[PDB]
Amino acid sequence: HGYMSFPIARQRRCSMESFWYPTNGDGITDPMCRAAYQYVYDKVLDETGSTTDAISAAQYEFQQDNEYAALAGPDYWDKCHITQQVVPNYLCAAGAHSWSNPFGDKSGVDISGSWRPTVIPLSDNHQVSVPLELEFCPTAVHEPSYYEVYITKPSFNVFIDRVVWGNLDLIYNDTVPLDPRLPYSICDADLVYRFTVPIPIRQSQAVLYVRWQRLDPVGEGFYNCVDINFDYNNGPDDEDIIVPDVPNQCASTFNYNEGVPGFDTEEYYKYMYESLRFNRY
Ligand SMILES: *[C@@H]1O[C@H](CO)[C@@H](O[C@@H]2O[C@H](CO)[C@@H](O[C@@H]3O[C@H](CO)[C@@H](O)[C@H](O)[C@@H]3O)[C@H](O)[C@H]2NC(C)=O)[C@H](O)[C@H]1NC(C)=O
Ligand SMILES: [Zn+2]
Repeated sequence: HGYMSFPIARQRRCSMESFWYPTNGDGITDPMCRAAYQYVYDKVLDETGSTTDAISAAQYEFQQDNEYAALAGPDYWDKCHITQQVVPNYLCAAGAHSWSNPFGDKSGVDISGSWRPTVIPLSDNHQVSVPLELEFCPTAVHEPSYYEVYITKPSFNVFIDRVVWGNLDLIYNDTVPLDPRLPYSICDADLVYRFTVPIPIRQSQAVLYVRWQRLDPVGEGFYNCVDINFDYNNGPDDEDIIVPDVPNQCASTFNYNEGVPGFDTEEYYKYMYESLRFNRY
């Protein structure tokens, strides 16, 4: 059992919110965490007609942040078994989408939208990959086990696409060492699974799908979605920097040509809404 602590798992970020009270989820500040709570709450309220069940199902989704799990059985290594029978859908819920069944309903966490990412700064804009030391926060030491990390394909759109096996690429597969936590770790466990993964860079928000799979007959696996984005450096690209190899003039602090219409002036914004008139109905 456990969850991704660095970058933080989507469901772990939600479980740090005040979801216990008020019971309708209005104490949850993050709009996507609040929508995930309210999705399961409204789903269960509409099927059973019981508010107590709606509250319990929605709370369970965030209380079980360390149990986003699925049982694969002895053939946990069989890719088609995982993709078609164990976690065929609702990947960020580890396939759990039924409140009265084992693992409940965590499908609110799998909805699309403006999930808040961990923003990773780039050291250099030509970096193809960023070696990032991932931290998995185990609430129990389960060995033998291994970790797989997937990343969404380059054109994945977090606002509208579901994370599915068809839009995920495997970037890491290894046994990871159980190590001491580094300073300022948000993991509440005493030891952690820390591992250096080369994360492919993206210009838009991506999702890492981390799978912690036990190698045993029961085959319990833990699956978490991790929202990430990349902060590019501003200015000209390093390869386009021509340096000079060889009267007193100064620029002022005056707002040059203030009042003249142009880019980012109110005229430009008003013009844009007229240019987008065919986009409104
Ligand atoms: C990540 O790496 C692990 C470790 O190499 C991969 O697990 C291994 O996967 C292979 C192929 O699915 C398994 O082989 C199969 O074993 C069964 C039983 O012995 C045999 O009947 C098959 O013919 C085949 O040889 C292998 O057992 C398994 N290893 C362990 C320790 O579980 C895993 O597939 C990799 N993940 C991805 C996404 O590729
Ligand atoms: Zn466990």
